[PDB]
Amino acid sequence: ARVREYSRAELVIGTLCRVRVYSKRPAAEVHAALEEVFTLLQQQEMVLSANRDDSALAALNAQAGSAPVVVDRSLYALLERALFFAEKSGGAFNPALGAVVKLWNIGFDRAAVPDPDALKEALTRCDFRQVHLRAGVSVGAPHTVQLAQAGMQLDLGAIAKGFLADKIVQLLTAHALDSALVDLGGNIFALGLKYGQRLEWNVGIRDPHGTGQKPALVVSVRDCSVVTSGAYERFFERDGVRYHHIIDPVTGFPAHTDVDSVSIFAPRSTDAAALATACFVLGYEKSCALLREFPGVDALFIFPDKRVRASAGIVDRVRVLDARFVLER
Ligand SMILES: Nc1ncnc2c1ncn2[C@@H]1O[C@H](CO)[C@@H](O)[C@H]1O
Ligand SMILES: [Mg+2]
Repeated sequence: ARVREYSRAELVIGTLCRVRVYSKRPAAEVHAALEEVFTLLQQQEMVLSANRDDSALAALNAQAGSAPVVVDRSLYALLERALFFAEKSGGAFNPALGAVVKLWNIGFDRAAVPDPDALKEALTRCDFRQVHLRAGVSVGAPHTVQLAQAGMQLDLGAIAKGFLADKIVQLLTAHALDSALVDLGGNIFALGLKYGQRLEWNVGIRDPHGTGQKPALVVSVRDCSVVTSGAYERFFERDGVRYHHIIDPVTGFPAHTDVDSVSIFAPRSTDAAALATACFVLGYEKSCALLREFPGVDALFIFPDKRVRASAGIVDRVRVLDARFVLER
């Protein structure tokens, strides 16, 4: 039986999604797995999207201020995990920020900053503590979500790709695959080892102010997600000012922070995504404080002066490719 390398890529969930596999299984088995990966990505686009009218999430948001809504266990568990990171991060990551994000999403489309009072009003409808998850304990009992605050809206944009990367890894494993690189719009999961000999996957992290083509550094990892938050992934400009996609929930404006990017290395991409978002909002010192709560996670920060700091679990695995950057040790 020979090793073969495969990849497949499609535009889906608003972005380029690519999966690379090494396997000695029959090629028909790998093809079947990849078929299911990309079918899943189409199906979940219709469950999780905050910017479509027909999604399960859109339906949930339509019942804000009303009765509990039944959801499948997958969505329920994702919402539980999101609320866990909201609480741990003091709301720096907030999955109920839709009232504010939607004002900014139209701003992006129109290259215009939302209004002062409107934004102030929207912030009154973002209390994630008013998202009530309840699930009975008896056989077959439903899972429910209630949005208690009138006009509050869930937005899982910061974590949807991480969730889908974890679902993809679980699907690959279900198909007896153990070597893959999952890349959903830049949210990475490195499953197992690649082949050259078996070697770690070398995950690239971009120059925050670069074109994105080439990585500024790489980190060698196994069985790890790598998710990076940076202003650069999505912004608009108006009258000399850049407004990026990661909102500070205290201000209702794009976060003003002391790092250019934060990359989180975690066993679960869902977790890495939530934590990367929180850490970008919190800034470096408070991020270090939060991350001490999660010993199984590593982090790499790129500062505006091109210094790079990485935690102990990964620092020896970092290789700088763009010599303008310096890895502090
Ligand atoms: N502080 C935040 N916490 C959670 N999600 C956010 C936050 N700011 C923006 N978002 C959402 O996550 C996306 C950025 O990853 C945004 O497009 C928006 O949907
Ligand atoms: Mg700040």
